[PDB]
Amino acid sequence: ATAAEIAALPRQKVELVDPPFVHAHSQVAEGGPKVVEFTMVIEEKKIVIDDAGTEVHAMAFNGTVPGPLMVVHQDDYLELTLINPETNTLMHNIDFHAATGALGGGGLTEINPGEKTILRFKATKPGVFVYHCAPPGMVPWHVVSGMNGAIMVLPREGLHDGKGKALTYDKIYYVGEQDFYVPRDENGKYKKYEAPGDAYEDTVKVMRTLTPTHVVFNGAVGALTGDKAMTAAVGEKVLIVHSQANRDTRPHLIGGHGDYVWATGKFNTPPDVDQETWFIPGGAAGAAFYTFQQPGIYAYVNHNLIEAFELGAAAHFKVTGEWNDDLMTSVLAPSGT
Amino acid sequence: ATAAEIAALPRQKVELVDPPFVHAHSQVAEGGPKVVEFTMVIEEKKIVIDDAGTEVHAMAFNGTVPGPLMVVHQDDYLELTLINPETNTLMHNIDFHAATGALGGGGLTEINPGEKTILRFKATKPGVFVYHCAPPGMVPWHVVSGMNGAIMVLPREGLHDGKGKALTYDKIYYVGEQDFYVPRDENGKYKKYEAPGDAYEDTVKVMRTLTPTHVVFNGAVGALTGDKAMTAAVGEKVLIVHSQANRDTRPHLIGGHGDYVWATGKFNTPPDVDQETWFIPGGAAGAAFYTFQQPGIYAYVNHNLIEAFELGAAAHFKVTGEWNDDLMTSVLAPSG
Amino acid sequence: ATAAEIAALPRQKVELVDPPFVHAHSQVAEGGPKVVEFTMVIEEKKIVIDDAGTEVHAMAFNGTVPGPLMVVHQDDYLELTLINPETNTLMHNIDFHAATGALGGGGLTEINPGEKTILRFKATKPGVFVYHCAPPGMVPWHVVSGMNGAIMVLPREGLHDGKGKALTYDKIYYVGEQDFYVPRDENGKYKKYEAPGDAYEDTVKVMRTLTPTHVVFNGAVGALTGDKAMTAAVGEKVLIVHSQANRDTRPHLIGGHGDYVWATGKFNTPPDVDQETWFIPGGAAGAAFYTFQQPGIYAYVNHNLIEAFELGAAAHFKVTGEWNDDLMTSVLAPSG
Ligand SMILES: O=N[O-]
Ligand SMILES: [Cu+2]
Ligand SMILES: [Cu+2]
Ligand SMILES: [Cu+2]
Ligand SMILES: [Cu+]
Ligand SMILES: [Cu+]
Ligand SMILES: [Cu+]
Repeated sequence: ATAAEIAALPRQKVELVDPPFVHAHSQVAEGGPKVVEFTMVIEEKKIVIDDAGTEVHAMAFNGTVPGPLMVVHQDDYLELTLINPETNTLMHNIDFHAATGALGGGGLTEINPGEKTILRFKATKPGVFVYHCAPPGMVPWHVVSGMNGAIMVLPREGLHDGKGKALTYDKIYYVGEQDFYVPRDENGKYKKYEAPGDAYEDTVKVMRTLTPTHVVFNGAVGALTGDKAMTAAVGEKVLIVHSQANRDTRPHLIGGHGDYVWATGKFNTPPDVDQETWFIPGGAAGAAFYTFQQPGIYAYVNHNLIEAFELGAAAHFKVTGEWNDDLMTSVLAPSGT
Repeated sequence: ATAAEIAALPRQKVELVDPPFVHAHSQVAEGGPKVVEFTMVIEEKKIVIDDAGTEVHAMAFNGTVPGPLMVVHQDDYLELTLINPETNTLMHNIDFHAATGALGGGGLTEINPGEKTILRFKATKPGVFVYHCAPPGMVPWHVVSGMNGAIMVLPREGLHDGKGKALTYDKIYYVGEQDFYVPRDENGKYKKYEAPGDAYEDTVKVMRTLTPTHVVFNGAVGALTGDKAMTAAVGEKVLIVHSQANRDTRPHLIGGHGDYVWATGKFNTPPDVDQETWFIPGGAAGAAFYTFQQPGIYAYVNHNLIEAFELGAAAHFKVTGEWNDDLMTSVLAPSG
Repeated sequence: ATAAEIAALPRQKVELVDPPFVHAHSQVAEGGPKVVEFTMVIEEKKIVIDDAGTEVHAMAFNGTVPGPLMVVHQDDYLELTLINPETNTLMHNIDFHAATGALGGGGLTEINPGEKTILRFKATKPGVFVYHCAPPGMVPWHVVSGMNGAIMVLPREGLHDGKGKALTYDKIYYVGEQDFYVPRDENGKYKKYEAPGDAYEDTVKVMRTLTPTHVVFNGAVGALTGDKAMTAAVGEKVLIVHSQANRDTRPHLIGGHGDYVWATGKFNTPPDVDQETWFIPGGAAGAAFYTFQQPGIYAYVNHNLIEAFELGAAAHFKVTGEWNDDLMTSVLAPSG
């Protein structure tokens, strides 16, 4: 398309919502290509990542870890206004794995505190894709400080299974998984720091062990539990988008399955089916579609169970509806032999 | 099906066999849906896992690490009687990844020592699937103490390739891979404990390093080597089911291939073909189909070779038959 | 085929080239099956792997880490003359994951210093495959000393997508990724040794932590950058072959994609498409096909960004051509 033709396209401004929720969108594209406009302000902020009060100096797109999910359709243009407020201390940028050129956009979006930039790219390939900050020489430090999220580029005709049958979800959640590397003192207690820069050297030492201290969804241990548990109902079709910008994960819905899983995250690659546990390599997003069949509490985990239950990578679903004894029944409840 | 229809299905009791062997079954389903009944007794016991006398307080379905492979067909029911003898000291349960609801069955099967339970679930999806104990708040500890196994839910018409051609194995083995995290004292010597709970805190410390001290098949270093090597013959078709309930693995048959590999373990997902090394993520089972073409000793490994040859994740196959010089020949033997 | 049939086949001698370049070959097979002849001399040599002067005692096929890429076509025979010069100190061999029998050839190729051997195998399965040394009892040590490479067995009709459309590359590069385990002294300084055997005990200790000190392409931090940046132009189709003989990796072309990725490395397994980041398990090779659409510098990385940018797993592409503002444009350049 020419500059003139792109200029002639409809514009749509989107208001982002905080994960695990996803902004209003249509599964099947409404009309022809558009320039879909997003704005995000980067916040360097102290966050608490567990119930003990362990702090991280997060580097957060839109003030959240993960950054929010942006949704467009194939061959739309995503136009992001990225703002680095003067209250921040570091240069930041953005690399969209969905985009083509200039290191995903990073080469064109290097912004110092007090600066902004506007990047447009054509979303040529359908799928869920990681985005993350990547300042040359400081790349993993920004990413493992939480400066990453994902986008979804839906096919214009919405989702389909591997064999051309339409798949329409009732709801969608975005689970961003974060590996954190928090320095410890000689007693093994987590250290606190005044400014982000003060933590750098100690943090790099931990990073180099390739062993995170915390592995979390939505920025903290237990973030998606209690009144923040995800919800569904028997019969409800749910898409769960999962990303990990730095490190492998292996998602699993305890008590359920991934009926269709685009484990590579790319919609032109046919989904795996009937999955127990799927695999998303570091630097990617994936997506799983499931129709709930049983009510009750589910845990959604990274199925390295140490990572899930010791390090933090467990979320909950609360599911309403009628129990199905055909699918599962307690023939004899726990009772004396 | 209706209530009366479910109640009217035949019930069949099947006797289990210790891994890597698999109980007798038919690849193509015999008759209509059945309620297939299994019983397992949980054993808490000390096992030695290496050549240095290193002990683990194993928590073992049916007395083995891994627990045995249960085989049913799609749309059968699996009905397990799980027994926790009063001589045990921990509560246990079971989560079948093959099952739908109540955390895979874990929510319905929490049995204290001296208790038993019977769980039935419909095996709605074909594939190999992990099962494991998962007492809330102590999940990974039970799993990495060896309390895990797998099941196979065969398609009612048996296995097929990506094009619909039948794939019929002559034999099947179940390799359960176990990551262990054994505490050491400050001199590097592995510690021993009187009771399982005594090891809890020290073990969780090792677990949190995400670095197993041992990675083993069938519960110990060298368990599937030497006189306990698996066997085959040239021309024989072998299915190798492999599980890892907690941690990634990358199986490889040294000297062979995975001709067809359901790497995700699910039979409705078409198998990869001609595989050198396949990948099974922690929390899953996979299955590889191979026709042996050469005789001799094979090694079957997790192809992180440090895990295989330093930490214990190596098995052998002993294969009989005639050497095929077309496939491979020594044109010049090692010579000065 | 019979011995007589094989003896009648055309022979072709190949001259290997150092990675990431690949020796001259045809994508579509030229004529019927051939016996394709290769020779490699093993060099035990010191390599410097980072800008701190850190040394590894490399065990290098053809003097490089990784060893060179050998290219044949399906149902060709690969005939390798492998030489262990008297200047070396250890026994070596070679295991081809592409091969069938005798542990991939390792059982037939054990050569002491001063010995040579000739192995012929039939390349029956199309794909990219790891090869590596594997001396019994010292396997991971040789592999993590850099004694590994890969081969490509092309389909006789060259590459195709999942739907039979031809895929023809203009350029091919071979990236061998290496995990190294370098001992450190009490001050955290990397240790140096004056013979490979001297380093064994200390190196095994590091290996057992499963935590590499370095993860590198082509034997060193920054190897495939600057003078060794890989090159292309807008419109050019490039195949990137990537191997890792011991440890998982997750390749990613920063600024680009894998348009078609044989993530398992096997050409009869249909390629994934539009990949951001693909996954290659330890013990395997994979291949990605991409058509460049934008000029400029790309980084090609293992997308565990700590592994890429702290441990060394980062390469560059330098791509010439015209910028495409339709695909990407700076609407507002960084400004107050
Ligand atoms: O599927 N329970 O980890
Ligand atoms: Cu990236
Ligand atoms: Cu589980
Ligand atoms: Cu190998
Ligand atoms: Cu940043
Ligand atoms: Cu248990
Ligand atoms: Cu060697």
